[PDB]
Amino acid sequence: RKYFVAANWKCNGTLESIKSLTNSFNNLDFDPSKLDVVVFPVSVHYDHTRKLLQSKFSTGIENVSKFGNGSYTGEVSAEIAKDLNIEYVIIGHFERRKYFHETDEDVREKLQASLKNNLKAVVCFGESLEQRNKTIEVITKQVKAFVDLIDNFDNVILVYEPLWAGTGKTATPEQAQLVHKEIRKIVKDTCGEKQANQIRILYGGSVNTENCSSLIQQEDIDGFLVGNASLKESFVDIIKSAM
Amino acid sequence: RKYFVAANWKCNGTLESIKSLTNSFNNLDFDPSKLDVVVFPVSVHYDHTRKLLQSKFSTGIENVFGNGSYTGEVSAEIAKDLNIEYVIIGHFERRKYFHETDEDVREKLQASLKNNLKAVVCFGESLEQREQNKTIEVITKQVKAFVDLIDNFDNVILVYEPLWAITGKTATPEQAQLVHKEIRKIVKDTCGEKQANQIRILYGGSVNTENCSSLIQQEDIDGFLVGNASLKESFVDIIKSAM
Ligand code: NA
Ligand code: NA
Repeated sequence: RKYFVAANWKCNGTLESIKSLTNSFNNLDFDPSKLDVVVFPVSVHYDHTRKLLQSKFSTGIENVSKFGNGSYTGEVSAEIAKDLNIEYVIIGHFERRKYFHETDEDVREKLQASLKNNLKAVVCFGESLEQRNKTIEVITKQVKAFVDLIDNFDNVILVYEPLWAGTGKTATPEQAQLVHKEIRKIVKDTCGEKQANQIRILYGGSVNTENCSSLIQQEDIDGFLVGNASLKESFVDIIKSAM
Repeated sequence: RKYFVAANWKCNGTLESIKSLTNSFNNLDFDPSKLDVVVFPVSVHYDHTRKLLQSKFSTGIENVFGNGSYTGEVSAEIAKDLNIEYVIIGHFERRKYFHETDEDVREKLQASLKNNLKAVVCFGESLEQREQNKTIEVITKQVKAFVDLIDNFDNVILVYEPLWAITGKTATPEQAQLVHKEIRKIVKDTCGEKQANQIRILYGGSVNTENCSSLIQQEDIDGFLVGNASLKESFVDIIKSAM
């Protein structure tokens, strides 16, 4: 199973900061055929980001439209992503679910549009503080909402976002692992044992240079969707933890 | 004040098609100091489209929270950083498909004007609302949600979108003219006479080569936000109508 370290820059950065950050990223020697390394910048920063990054770094977009091409203002369709050579998209990130009101129905439709247009999909999900001893219940409902559409278990990457860890609570690798194995059990029951063992499951909580080793060494944790720490040059040490 | 023919490509285009399309656009010999022409590509096509278009063409993005943890969004700060001139706010598709309110429209313009972005702000009533004689009611509520934020009345552009004629019904140039005058009346009452004669009110309904002449020559119609007709080389004829 190939490891998958993803940087989600969210709504952050300038031309100068990307030039500085991508140059620091470039300096790390790693084998792209042994380790997947993906950076997700802002839509309007994509062209700039793709130019500055070396080809060992994969790239993608932080969202994709639930519709196709046509009269859908302010949206990026999966066709346009495929035409521009965009390899990855993120779908169902907690901030889109929370602020922009993306439902499990929208995540499914976004996944269908991505896979039909030969895009790889980083699919996010996870439970709140109040919900955590209902964790398995919630994650089962979220995974099953899209999981049957997965046509290739190398091109779809699951992300566990513990929303229970802007609350004050801190998640341990042990708590991550327990959920991770249950996510893989959900894939086993729905899509089969062979396909549950193919798929990458990322940890999309608070990841930094100190906790990534203890996390990535866990059995069912296959990489990260890293937020704030990926805006630092020290993001290379999080990539190093998966080498 | 100057005419203002804008191209809203919505969620359409490819690298090659835009390459062919922007070459037709550059082929038109016009005076940018006399007439503003703006192109609103998809966020990931912006860098591509800008570099293909000559300086006489202005450019913007179709949609605009500050910098932070807002996955899949483009803030006004980032838009400023990339020297993006215009943004579209409150287009009916965003109001419809993504539940954008009069509060979001107000907050986006406040953010846009704070970062020296120019804004093409859209509004309009449905068939149900026009049936109940609420055309001026609905426009007044939508306009008065944002019009007090307008500093320079060159740098904010109003777009009347007749949602009722987007349905089966077909808006005549005389019906569009009656509404455009009331919008200017609203602006004059709230902002002043000199401000109402500065501001542009664009017809954001169905515009093509068949009807552009009859709409453009109406007294209070100051240009267009053009949809599918702006995806063709014949868009130059729609620009010619405003010259
Ligand atoms: Na592992
Ligand atoms: Na006129």
